[PDB]
Amino acid sequence: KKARMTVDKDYKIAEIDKRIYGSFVEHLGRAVYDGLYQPGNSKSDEDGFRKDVIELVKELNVPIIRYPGGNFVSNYFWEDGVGPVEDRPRRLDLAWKSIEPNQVGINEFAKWCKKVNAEIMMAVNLGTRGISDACNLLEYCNHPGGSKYSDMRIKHGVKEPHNIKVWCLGNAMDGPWQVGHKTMDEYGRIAEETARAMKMIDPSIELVACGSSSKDMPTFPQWEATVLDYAYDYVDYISLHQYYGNKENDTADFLAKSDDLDDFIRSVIATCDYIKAKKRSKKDIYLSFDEWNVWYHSNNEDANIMQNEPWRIAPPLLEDIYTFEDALLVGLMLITLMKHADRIKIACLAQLINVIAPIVTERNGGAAWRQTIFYPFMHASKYGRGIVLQPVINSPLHDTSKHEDVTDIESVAIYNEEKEEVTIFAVNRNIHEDIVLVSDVRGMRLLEHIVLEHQDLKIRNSVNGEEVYPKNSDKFDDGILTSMLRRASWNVIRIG
Ligand SMILES: OC[C@@H]1O[C@@H](OC[C@@H]2O[C@@H](OC[C@@H]3O[C@@H](O)[C@H](O)[C@H]3O)[C@H](O)[C@H]2O)[C@H](O)[C@H]1O
Repeated sequence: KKARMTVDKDYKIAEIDKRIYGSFVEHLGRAVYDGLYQPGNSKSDEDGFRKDVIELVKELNVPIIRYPGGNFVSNYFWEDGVGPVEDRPRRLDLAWKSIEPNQVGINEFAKWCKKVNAEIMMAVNLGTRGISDACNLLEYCNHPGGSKYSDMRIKHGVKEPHNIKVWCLGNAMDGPWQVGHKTMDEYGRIAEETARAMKMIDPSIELVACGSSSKDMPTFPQWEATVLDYAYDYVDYISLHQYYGNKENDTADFLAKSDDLDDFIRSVIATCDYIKAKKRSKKDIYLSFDEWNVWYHSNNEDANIMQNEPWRIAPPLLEDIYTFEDALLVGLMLITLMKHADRIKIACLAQLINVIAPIVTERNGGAAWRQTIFYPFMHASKYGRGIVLQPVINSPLHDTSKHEDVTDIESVAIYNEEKEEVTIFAVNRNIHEDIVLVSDVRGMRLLEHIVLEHQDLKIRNSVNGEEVYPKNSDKFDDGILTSMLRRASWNVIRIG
């Protein structure tokens, strides 16, 4: 019935790095082609970019976008995506059994990111390619001019260097499904040397070393330890990847999975700190959660699409249609990410844009349309800028089918100190059972209370609305905030 929480401005965890509200676009399915890039379309600008899509990305407010992978980077040759479009070859994408026409590549994606006010986080091919190729791409992108690959960019129509600040040293390569699969020692060495060479070309860049594909890989977290043991002095981030699903059809247990995310994050931090002690380094490795989302709906349909039907262009792959309960977990995941903002400095919702996405365009050749998961992200990105406060908390507990002592309330307050605002993000994962949250602001004028709810957890959005959308409702005295929170909803409580 009742949950108490205490909000204290003297109680920081960390300043939020806006890059934790990043996303990710892979050359996968309809993410690029028949997605963000649709040449002949009425809704497109002169570059072929869908203008309505651009507005929806700006609406989400995404500071950084991971590109171009993902699976697909592990056998990608970046040269195929630059220069005169007529001379760009069509390539086999082994990752997703598709034909990559290479009409969009780096230069094209760079000006798309400009239009959505985002910076590129570039992944390099360390599956089938190595050090010198990563050096070539970095020179192409970051060096002003007067050398082979920098002049090549100038010739291709981009005078100013892209100045890509964050680079991914390959994609997760511990999986037996990925081309250019490496052992932890093999990748550790190639990551170390690639990183060493890259920072000689541009010392200002930041580098991400790949973690495990998932925490369920037997080589987790030893991988993380081994890779960092090699590359510590030359990398800045280790990456984490996590997806959740509700195939079991257990909403209670499904919403408890943010606790597993918390444990996952802590395990990686512990691994980082262990290697830190081994190195006697004063530097902390930070966490780049460059792949996170709900993903399970389109599993069977994807298995159909291949084989079926191989080597198509832009097949409708990974097209999850998100339910309301999915939006709740995404909200819970964002809360968890925010709790660890001291170590997590970059995070990417996978993905942006048709592929397991908050933004969907129909199919040959629009509309566009927000999924349920769009809004918890939008709220987090918009009101989650500032300083994370320690969530001292006492919430009723509940057991689920596969979890014990799961908190009914999951909450964080962030204090924006240059705007004099405090924003409380709260989720209740029960779902059964409305509860009143007594927030003792010890600082510390109610402003609004935004809510995200439905009576039907399985309800979805489509091209015709929009059954999940932020209702601006509800529902102060002295230094105390009391908040009735509906049984399962995403809550954004704002004080001035
Ligand atoms: O974001 C899109 C792509 O996914 C990332 O890697 C993971 C891929 O997803 C997994 O497939 C899920 C299956 O369900 C589980 O039972 C089992 O682990 C899997 O067979 C695979 O592990 C990967 O293909 C990529 O980084 C990105 O391209």
